[PDB]
Amino acid sequence: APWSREAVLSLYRALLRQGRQLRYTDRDFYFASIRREFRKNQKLEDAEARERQLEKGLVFLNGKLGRII
Amino acid sequence: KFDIDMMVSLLRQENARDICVIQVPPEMRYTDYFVIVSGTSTRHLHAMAFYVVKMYKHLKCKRDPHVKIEGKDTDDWLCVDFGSMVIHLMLPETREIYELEKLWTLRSYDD
Amino acid sequence: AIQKMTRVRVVDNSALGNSPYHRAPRCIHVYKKNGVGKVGDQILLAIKGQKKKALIVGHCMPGPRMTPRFDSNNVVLIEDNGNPVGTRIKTPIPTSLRKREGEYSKVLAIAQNFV
Amino acid sequence: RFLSPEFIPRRGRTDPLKFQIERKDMLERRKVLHIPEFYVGSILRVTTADPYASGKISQFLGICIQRSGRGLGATFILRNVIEGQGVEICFELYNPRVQEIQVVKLEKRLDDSLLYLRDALPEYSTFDVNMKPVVQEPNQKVPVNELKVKMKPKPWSKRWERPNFNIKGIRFDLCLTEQQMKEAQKWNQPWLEFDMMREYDTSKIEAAIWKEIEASK
Amino acid sequence: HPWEPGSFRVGLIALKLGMMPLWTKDGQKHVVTLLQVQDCHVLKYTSKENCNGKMATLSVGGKTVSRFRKATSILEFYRELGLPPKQTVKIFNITDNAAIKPGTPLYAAHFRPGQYVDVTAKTIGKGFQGVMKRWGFKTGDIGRVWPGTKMPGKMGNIYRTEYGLKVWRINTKHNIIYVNGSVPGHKNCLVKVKDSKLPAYKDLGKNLPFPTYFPDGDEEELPEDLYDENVCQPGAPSITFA
RNA sequence: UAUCUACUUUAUUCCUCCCUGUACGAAAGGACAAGAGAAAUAAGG
Ligand SMILES: [Mg+2]
Ligand SMILES: [Mg+2]
Repeated sequence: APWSREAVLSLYRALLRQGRQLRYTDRDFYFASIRREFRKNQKLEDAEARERQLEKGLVFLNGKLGRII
Repeated sequence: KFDIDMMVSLLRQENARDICVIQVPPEMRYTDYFVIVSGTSTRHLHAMAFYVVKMYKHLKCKRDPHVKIEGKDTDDWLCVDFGSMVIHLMLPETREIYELEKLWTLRSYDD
Repeated sequence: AIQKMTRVRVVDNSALGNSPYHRAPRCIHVYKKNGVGKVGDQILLAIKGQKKKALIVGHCMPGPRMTPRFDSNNVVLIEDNGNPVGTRIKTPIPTSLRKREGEYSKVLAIAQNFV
Repeated sequence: RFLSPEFIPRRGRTDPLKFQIERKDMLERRKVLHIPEFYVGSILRVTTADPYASGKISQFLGICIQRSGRGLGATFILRNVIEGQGVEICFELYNPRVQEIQVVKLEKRLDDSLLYLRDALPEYSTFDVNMKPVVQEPNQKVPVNELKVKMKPKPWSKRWERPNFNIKGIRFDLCLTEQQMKEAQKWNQPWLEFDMMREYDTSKIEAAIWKEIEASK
Repeated sequence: HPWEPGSFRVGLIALKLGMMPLWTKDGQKHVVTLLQVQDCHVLKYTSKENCNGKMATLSVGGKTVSRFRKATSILEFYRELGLPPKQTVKIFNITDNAAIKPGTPLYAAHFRPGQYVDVTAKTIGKGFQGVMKRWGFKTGDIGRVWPGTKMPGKMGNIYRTEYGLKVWRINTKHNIIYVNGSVPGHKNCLVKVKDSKLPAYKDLGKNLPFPTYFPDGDEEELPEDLYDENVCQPGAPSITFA
């Protein structure tokens, strides 16, 4: 129902690997905010919205629209 | 100088309750650094506002413009803009409803 | 120039704006000495029998040169204390809100785009 | 040869020395910044510094819909719709906070002023922001794009039907009645095309200006 | 003499060429009138004793005009003086320290950028106008209309002075002064350009050349065009606000 | 449908900011002045 299987957890762990490269901010509120972006959203959704939210996960990973420091 | 490092010094020296900044890329021509920070209450956010304008005003940068604290009368929100950066002192509930951390990372990719 | 009685195209994610209503939202008061509002002024506004403060984001009469000119009277709602009602603003917002004296920093955190 | 309209003065009883001075400053700006040939149909993208951002620049793309103004203070206003919203900006051509003016699609429309695009369908006014500059060949006249647009209903910005406007880029047949057309032919002024004292001949003006151009080189 | 604190110097008479924009380094337009100095000269010096005024006076005239169209007293005046006759002669109140010999050219670089200046000219005459255009509007026991009542009548064609106008740029070659904002009068009108009387600007005559500017002095000659510090010159790189 | 008299070119204010959150008070409180701004009106272009 998402774009694929491995891609979702790949982007997840990739955001965590940027989560340790985070430098200035409270990293646990950061990680809890990653949770609330992923826990309450990625449970019981239609297969189309899975695509769009993994695409905003893609863009949130890349950070050409800004990056958390 | 008064950099974002100095801002981290001012806010962790105040012990701000919650910190999350975004480096705004130069195309989206608002600012460079977008600080989102919460505190205890109106007294806390208010006092740390007067603290950071106190330290910027007292610190350096005479030729740079004096900076007005916005929303002194409202309770939950407070915001202060500089040359490079803009800080938003608010409440984490107010943060929950205005969801700014999503916006400045997802410019067209959110609600 | 957005005076009294002008029809107003509200740009918000607000409940008051995007709710359908039989009357178009129109201005009632302008908070200047002359009753003429420009980009970055506060007005009273009648939405659904509810008067409400509002902030003018771009109008249709031409201003200075390098600034933009819209094809409607785009207006963002605001509350009495000064924080806006809205959550997202879709239509582009001029950067000319930055220099003016007043509550503008709150609104510029909300814009999708900037013109 | 293409001489941009800002160099040709409007007639008037001002002194030619003042335009000597203005043209001197205009060419001294045209050393630094490259001002290209563009008409009133062409799609432009302009990079400007921002007085509100700290030395950040910006890009606006649209249609040049008017080339008004003469001299150093001359403008062009370009239009685009984005986010379901129409925006126009008056750009001063010699304001030193403009960095480049790239011509995406050099083309001439049927009219000299496309202000009627405010009342056309928004599809006739929308453009891609990241659209690529189409390549023109060096030695050729310009593509005169004709496109009789479609108009939104009757309460327009101005009565474009009236023959004082001389609008050519309208499919009037779709959006106007024959009775209202024949009503609009009341304000015709057929003599006005035929008087020889209203005709401002810019020919020797063009000569002295092209020796101003060559002498600045 | 050198400049003493409290002394006044000469003004000018200039054509109004027209207007043009001028952008400063902060990216703001300033509409600027050009004022060409055409054949300005000092015509007669009268001391305060012969004037019976409070101060000495210099008569200065501009824009050479036909000898075939003047009264013979005027032609005798200019004949003895040794000049072709000027169109207007304006009179400057002046201290003894600034008194150039009658018959000397005044140039554009008498003023320098940064200096503030007052300009007087006849306003554009609108002829007989009524109350709505002239004054901008529209007792019983008083059986008469007070003096100075606002009524229709001849509008314009009167001397008015715009006070405190910044000089932005002077062009030494063509003798142009580029002054801030608007000056009274139509194009090609003659204006009287003196240093400003505004008391915020009464002491900045330190750096101004005190009798007048003399190119004949040959000391450290001037460029094409003096600019004020804040003026974006043409030919400078396109300005960035970083 | 104007006969007579008379007549027909005699700079303020608000807000912001700073000084200063100093003076003053003892805490609460909290200046002036002068300065920069942005507005608005009037006056003159
Ligand atoms: Mg209209
Ligand atoms: Mg009486």
